[PDB]
Amino acid sequence: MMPTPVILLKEGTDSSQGIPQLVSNISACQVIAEAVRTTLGPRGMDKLIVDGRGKATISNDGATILKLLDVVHPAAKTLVDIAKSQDAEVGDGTTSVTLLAAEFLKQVKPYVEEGLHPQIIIRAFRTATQLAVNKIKEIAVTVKKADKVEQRKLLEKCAMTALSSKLISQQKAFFAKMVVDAVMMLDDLLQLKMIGIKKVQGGALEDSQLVAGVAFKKTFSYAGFEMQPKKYHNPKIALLNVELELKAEKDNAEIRVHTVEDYQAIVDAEWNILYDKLEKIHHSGAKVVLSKLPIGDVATQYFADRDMFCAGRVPEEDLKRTMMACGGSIQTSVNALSADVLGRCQVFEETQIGGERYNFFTGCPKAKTCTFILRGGAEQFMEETERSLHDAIMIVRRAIKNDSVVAGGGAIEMELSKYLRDYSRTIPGKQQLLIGAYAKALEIIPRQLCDNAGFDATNILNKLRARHAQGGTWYGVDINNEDIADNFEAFVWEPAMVRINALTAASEAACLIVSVDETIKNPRSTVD
Amino acid sequence: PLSVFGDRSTGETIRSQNVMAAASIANIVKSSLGPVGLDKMLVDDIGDVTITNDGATILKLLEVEHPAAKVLCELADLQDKEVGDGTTSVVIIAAELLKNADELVKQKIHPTSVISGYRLACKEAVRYINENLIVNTDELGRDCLINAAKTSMSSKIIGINGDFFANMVVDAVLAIKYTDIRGQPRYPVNSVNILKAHGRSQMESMLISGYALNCVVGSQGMPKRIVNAKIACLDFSLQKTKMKLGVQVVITDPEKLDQIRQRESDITKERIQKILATGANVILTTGGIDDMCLKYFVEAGAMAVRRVLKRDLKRIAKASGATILSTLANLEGEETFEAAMLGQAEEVVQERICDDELILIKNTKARTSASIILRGANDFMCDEMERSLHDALCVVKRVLESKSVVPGGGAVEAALSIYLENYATSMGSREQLAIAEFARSLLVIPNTLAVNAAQDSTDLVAKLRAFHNEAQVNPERKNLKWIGLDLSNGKPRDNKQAGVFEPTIVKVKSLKFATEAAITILRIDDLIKLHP
Amino acid sequence: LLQKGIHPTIISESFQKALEKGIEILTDMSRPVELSDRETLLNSATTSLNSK
Amino acid sequence: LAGEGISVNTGPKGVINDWRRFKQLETEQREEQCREMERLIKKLSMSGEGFLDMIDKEQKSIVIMVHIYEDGTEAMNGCMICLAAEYPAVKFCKVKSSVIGASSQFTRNALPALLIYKGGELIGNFVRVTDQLGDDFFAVDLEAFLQEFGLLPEVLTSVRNSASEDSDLEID
Amino acid sequence: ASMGTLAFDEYGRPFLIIKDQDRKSRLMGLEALKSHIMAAKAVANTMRTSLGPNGLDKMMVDKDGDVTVTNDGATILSMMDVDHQIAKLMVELSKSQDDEIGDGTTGVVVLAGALLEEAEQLLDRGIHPIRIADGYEQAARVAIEHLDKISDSVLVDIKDTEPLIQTAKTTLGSKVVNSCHRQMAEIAVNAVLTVADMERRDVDFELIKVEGKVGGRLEDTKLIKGVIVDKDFSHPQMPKKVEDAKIAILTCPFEPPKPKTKHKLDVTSVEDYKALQKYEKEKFEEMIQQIKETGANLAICQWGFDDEANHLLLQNNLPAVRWVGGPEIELIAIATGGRIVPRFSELTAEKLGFAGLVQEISFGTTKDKMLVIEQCKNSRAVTIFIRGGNKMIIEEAKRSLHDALCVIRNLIRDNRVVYGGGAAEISCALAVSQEADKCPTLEQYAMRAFADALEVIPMALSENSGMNPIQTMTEVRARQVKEMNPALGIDCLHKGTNDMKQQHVIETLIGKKQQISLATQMVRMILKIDDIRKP
Ligand SMILES: Nc1ncnc2c1ncn2[C@@H]1O[C@H](COP(=O)(O)OP(=O)(O)O)[C@@H](O)[C@H]1O
Ligand SMILES: Nc1ncnc2c1ncn2[C@@H]1O[C@H](COP(=O)(O)OP(=O)(O)O)[C@@H](O)[C@H]1O
Ligand SMILES: Nc1ncnc2c1ncn2[C@@H]1O[C@H](COP(=O)(O)OP(=O)(O)O)[C@@H](O)[C@H]1O
Ligand SMILES: [Mg+2]
Ligand SMILES: [Mg+2]
Ligand SMILES: [Mg+2]
Repeated sequence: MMPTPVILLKEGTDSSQGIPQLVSNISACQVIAEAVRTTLGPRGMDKLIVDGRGKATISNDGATILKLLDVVHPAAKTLVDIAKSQDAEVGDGTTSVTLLAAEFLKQVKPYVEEGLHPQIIIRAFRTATQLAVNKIKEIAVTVKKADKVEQRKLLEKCAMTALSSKLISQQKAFFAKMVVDAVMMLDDLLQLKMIGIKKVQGGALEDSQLVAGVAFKKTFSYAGFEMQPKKYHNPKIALLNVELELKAEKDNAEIRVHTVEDYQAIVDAEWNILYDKLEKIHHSGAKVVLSKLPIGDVATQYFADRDMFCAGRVPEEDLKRTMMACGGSIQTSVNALSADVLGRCQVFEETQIGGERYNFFTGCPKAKTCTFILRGGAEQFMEETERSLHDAIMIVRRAIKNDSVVAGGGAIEMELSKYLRDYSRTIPGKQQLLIGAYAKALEIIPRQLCDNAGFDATNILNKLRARHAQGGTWYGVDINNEDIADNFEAFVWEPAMVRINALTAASEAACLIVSVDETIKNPRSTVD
Repeated sequence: PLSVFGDRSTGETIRSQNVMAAASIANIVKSSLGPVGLDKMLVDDIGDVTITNDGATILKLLEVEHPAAKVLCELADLQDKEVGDGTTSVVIIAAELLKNADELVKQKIHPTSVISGYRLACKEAVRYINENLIVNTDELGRDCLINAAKTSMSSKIIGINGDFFANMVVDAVLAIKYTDIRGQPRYPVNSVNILKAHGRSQMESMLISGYALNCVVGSQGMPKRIVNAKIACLDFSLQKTKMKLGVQVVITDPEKLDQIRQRESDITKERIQKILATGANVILTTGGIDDMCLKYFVEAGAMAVRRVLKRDLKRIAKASGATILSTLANLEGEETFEAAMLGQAEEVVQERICDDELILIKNTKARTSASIILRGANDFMCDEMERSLHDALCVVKRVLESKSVVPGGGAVEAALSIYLENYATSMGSREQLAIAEFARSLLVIPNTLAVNAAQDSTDLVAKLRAFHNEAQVNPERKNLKWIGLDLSNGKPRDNKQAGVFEPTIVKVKSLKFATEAAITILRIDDLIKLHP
Repeated sequence: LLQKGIHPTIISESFQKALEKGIEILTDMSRPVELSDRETLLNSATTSLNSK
Repeated sequence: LAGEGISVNTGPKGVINDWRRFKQLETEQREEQCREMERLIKKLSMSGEGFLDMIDKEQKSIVIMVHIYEDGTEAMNGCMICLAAEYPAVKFCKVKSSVIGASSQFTRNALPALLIYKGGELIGNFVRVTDQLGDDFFAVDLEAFLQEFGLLPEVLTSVRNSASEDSDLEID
Repeated sequence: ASMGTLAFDEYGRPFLIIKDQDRKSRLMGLEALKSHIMAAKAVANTMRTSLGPNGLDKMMVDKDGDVTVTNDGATILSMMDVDHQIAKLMVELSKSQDDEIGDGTTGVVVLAGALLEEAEQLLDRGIHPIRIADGYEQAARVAIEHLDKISDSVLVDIKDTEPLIQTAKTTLGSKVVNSCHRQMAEIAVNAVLTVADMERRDVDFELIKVEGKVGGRLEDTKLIKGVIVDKDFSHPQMPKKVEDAKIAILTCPFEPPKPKTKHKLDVTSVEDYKALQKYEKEKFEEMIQQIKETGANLAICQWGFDDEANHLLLQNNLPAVRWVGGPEIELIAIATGGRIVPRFSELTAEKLGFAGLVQEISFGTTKDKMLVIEQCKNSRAVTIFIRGGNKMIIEEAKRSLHDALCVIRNLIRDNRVVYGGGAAEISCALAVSQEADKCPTLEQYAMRAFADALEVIPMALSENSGMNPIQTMTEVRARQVKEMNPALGIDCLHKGTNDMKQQHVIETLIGKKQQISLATQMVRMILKIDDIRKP
């Protein structure tokens, strides 16, 4: 290569082409997969990441760990992207997708090094993934009875399986029942914003509770608030979006008077406007008043005089949850405060929870929202508990959409690997090697489970392969018993769509990585 | 807690770094394997340019930092020293073995089991090679040597001219042949003086039926051609005599200074007279010769060469029958030089080779000697021809000493892989994986050859493995053991019939050295790097 | 031991007592060997070389 | 403000890693400072690591000289090249002052530097040779000037001749 | 063991994966576990010296040079400037214990440190940390059940406050106020009981005002069944003492009314100016007359007032105070039984509060005055006024009283108690050891390590009191086993008896349960972490 006084690209452009860059891309993918490798399974371990500001994030979630990793490698970013995709569409399996993709790339690396054309590998991956998805859909177990008790049990088992890998796995039955109960009360859309999650420092995990209603923190009470009663036995709730305090009528309003009588009339008119709003609220029959906009001290004292509870500056989502639980309507004008626009709950009370004051709306019979109040010894403890409960909630929602379950613990992947190997034994032979490599790479998850648990991976792998070969579909890794067992009878259940999405995303990532032959990096502009 | 002033790596990290270093060293030279391989250019920091295909030279010239890479480089150097050929295959095999063993270790297989499996696989591979894949060279004749030389000179700058270079190599090696005690025919390579001189094409390279000196006559008055040469080899300088440290000249009678000064040079004069009186014509000395002694040789019409290399002088004395004399002292305390210490040659000439002159001692008697004058386009080309020629000479020496050869082109590797993957099922429970990985690693050679040839490596190696499996299973298909790779056409081919051979010692030593290097690297699981 | 509130001198004497008892136990466990028994010497050498 | 007997005690042995790292860095700068101080003040009044380990290495019996330059430098460089062609045994080399980072006075008033090293010590420190040598004198003049002080050392093959210890044995 | 992984590819090409990967660090697995256990052990060993009545204080200096002397573990760890992440986790654990309970913020740190120290030697023997965490959780459940079993109930009646006084004294014994120990405990008990929703409901700490002033003595600390305000009468010539005062709480400054809306008043002639001046004067006279007509004796405002209003208030025999804070206004309204009125026109007689005595308090040669309101009818709000020889002991007394109030609040929430001095934890360790003998062998090691970690607090108490830890703890445990009495603890005060029931060392069951639970969860988290990626 010559200096060539006039150059084609910008000076400093870096270009990598050929087999070596593909091998380097595969190695980078393996490096990324290693960073979340040990977080998989009930024996998985958490990872702690410190940012530049010094904040520490402790998480067992693969997607969160990958997000906190500041990857810059163009090929490595695909694994993070597919982890984000799996989190978005499913919510669980973010650790499995990266491992599967990296194992695919590792298995096909020797064939790449020996000059195999990438298109053949891509076609083999597409065929194998299609066959595996069809097999998963075919052998997935579903019950067409719509029995409430067994469907509830299926939801609870799926929640426990999705939860039995986190720091709350000791109380996995308790939190699983809480999560299933919370999800069942969502109405039709299962919107995540309808499940409030409040984290309160202090207290054990068993002290965490689910509220059949809405609960939120106290919001900067004004003077005279402590004179209000803090418990009602059948209150009517006025959900408002109104600023109840003395203020200018309008920002651009101007008052022009030339008589002291008019001055007194103006001040009395302002006071009368405020008192008329408060009087309308009072004769609306409501005992609890909530508002997005601030509620002034004058209004607070007025409500205290009438023995009512008031709370201004309530967050928008909390008022939405209160409206959907008590069954009222958020009002921007108080002129027509009819009976139907007033919320209603059986019991309202303010109670102290770990050094904080919380307002409780319990006893709602037709509530369509929830409120998780999580307790723990550190803010990261509550954060990880919230992440785990989010995973469980997503799993339960997906199970509600379609109750198609497959046994976990790597049993499904053993069945898929056996089926794929059997299929590959009946083709010419160029695709046979690649499909066999795909089937072998499908064994990564149970092997990783055994490695994390401290087992001997080879013996468990051999036993699982022998068990699946001669008959047996749901035989996977049993962590506690140091051996293998029928995971379906052990209630290690997984929605089939989770593994379907995992396989699809891993295959797409592997094909995209393999299809790239050259990498070009333009010099950075405005480095600052 | 350790409080050790240095960096520490433990577990998977250090193993992965070692394997990466070995794989990098392998990938450095993987592009110069087989006849379709291509040479590399090495440029120093001062602009010196080296063009070579030899793996050992490439690894020696490079700067290497990682200890495992150093291990591989020294492995290549040892393979070159002990065999002379296969310096790239040994490195590639060792790196592949290390990679597969590390993969097994990552599969939670204990490294001791992998090491035991590698040892068993190496022993069984050596046994199988010695029992099945060897070809006796007694019934093949000179064609076996010619084919071995041609195979060794493939992938070199003198590949296409092999039809002529192999003849040259075989003739030289057979010329320097000698027998020792207990009747073992020994071939002392490095006795063939390889002389380089740019100019006319390679086909004009000359094989001298004698010896060649890279030096000229001391004086321009001496004749530059003597027919009946009586070579006198000396190991002492011929100049003005000077007393030793313990001897001092103190003059009290001034009349004796002239006699002292005359005797000072007359001693050397009379030594030269004694040497010439016996009929000597060519005088070679390792020391220097001053002006008056050169004139003394001029007046007698005799050659005189100074600053002759010690090894060259020893070779000339051995070939011509002369004996080197470090001093002219007999067993009765006198100065003498008998005619018995004179070697003889058919002709000694100072030939001109591309604006430079060298001395050709042609057709020495009582012993046959050979030398090669290599003609190339420039200096780098001549150096590469010299390296390839040395490799070919070493290969021919190995073939002549040990009369067993094996087919080339990856046939041995494929047969060994099939046999080892069949044999691994017989012994052990965890060692079987190690033996299977050894068999798989042995397949890196044909794969690299096919990749260099830009052929379908997967299909070609699959066909080779199928052929060798059929040979091993069917007992009436033993003729398929020789099925190698035809890199020109990208098809399997009977390499034994095609004339592609190589010494069995090359494969045996490569396997043993690669296995030992892989075992040595595999024991490492912790690194401490103290700061300087 | 130190965290429990034991002076680091009673620990030394107790360790001396334990060392003496252990030396007695090891001597009791030992078995006589003769240099003329090549098998025992070969076994000892092999055991020494096994870890390398 | 008391306790003058600090007796830092465990401190130095507990933070010895950073102390030794700083000591190593300071010593690494120290060899460079010692090497550069041999030129400044000592003779001026009357990569750097490459230079350092080039001076440290090689045999003490071979005279090695270095030249300090900034971009008649070209004429002296040509004369030095001619001497190198005439004295193959010597290892003439040059290095920029900015790479060494010498003093500003040396850069501004001592551009032509003829530094000669023999076994790690300065047997010759010819600096600012403009006055006593000239501006356009040829290579022979420089050779004679350097040989007058007894500092510089006192056939042709075709191209090359060099290539087990068994040379040749005809013994039966 | 650092700087991540550096490869730079096997082809010599650049290999960059994570931004600034050369400037980042990483620890894997067992090394990270050892480092975290060592950090937690160091923090726990620093804290353990301040445990018990003989525990010593820590003198904390902030970044601005302000120095605080304290014994509260949460306060110490909050002000500590740590950088290790596990140290931050321990600080957060102590803060969580403080928030949930208010007492035992030092016990949690020591217990977690002991648990991790035992987990270290379990890990050295080849046990998965998840197994250690599971065993710790099982042993914690067993210990909590045993605590519930051996718990005892006390009466929380207002008529008899002896058990509450004993519990507050046990809480305050470790603090510097142990000189006024009984008086301080009585003050805390009365303060909590006076303001508390009787039906086992919450205790609102915002209705308890804790304000301290330098000077005087610690014994001068008293509980005021009213509100004390650092303001004073506006006019210097009004009387400093009002008896049977009828309070008039107002939030309207005694100034002419001002519309909130942007307004302009136009004066167009001389008669307009005269009308404006007369209107201002009549507004002042009218607000004063409206205040006086209700029969009030003292008027309290929040936004201050000007000279004319001040002189009219003085002239009409109406003492007044201005610029009273919002929380102070609310407290005065609650205590005096009077309502908060936003303007004079809405001020009536029924909205007037009543105070038995309103007085202005001087503080020696300091020129600083302070108003006190007390002798209310049924004051539902109380204030604690702390005096001391320096501000440092004032802050320490403040936090000690906060601890006592929190303990009495916990007693209000739940009346079950256990006997401290290490007796409860020794009994829990015995129960855990008995349970371990029946479980399979693999979890036996974790459960016995949990028991050993539980037994460190009695050892710390014995060591702080100068006694031999191991001998005393062994003797107490043997006595507990022989005679069935889970009340036998460590005689820290050398009273001659080991029975904590006679010594009246009483701890809330909720506090011990929270301690054990929080320590177990934090230890589980610390064990589960096996990777650090600091920059
Ligand atoms: N009780 C169990 N026994 C064996 N394996 C389990 C059990 N519970 C979950 N698993 C396995 O753990 C894996 C999920 O691990 P986790 O990290 O929680 O989520 P992700 O799917 O994102 O990795 C699943 O593949 C499942 O097979
Ligand atoms: N004409 C040929 N046809 C097929 N294979 C060959 C031929 N010549 C050499 N080979 C094979 O190519 C391989 C590489 O040899 P080469 O790399 O040149 O030797 P070295 O390893 O000493 O550099 C040898 O193992 C040999 O078997
Ligand atoms: N009079 C006493 N006799 C024996 N032990 C006591 C006595 N008073 C307190 N203790 C013990 O001292 C320990 C430490 O209590 P303290 O320092 O007040 O709060 P913390 O538990 O936050 O350290 C308690 O566990 C308690 O059992
Ligand atoms: Mg999961
Ligand atoms: Mg070769
Ligand atoms: Mg306490």
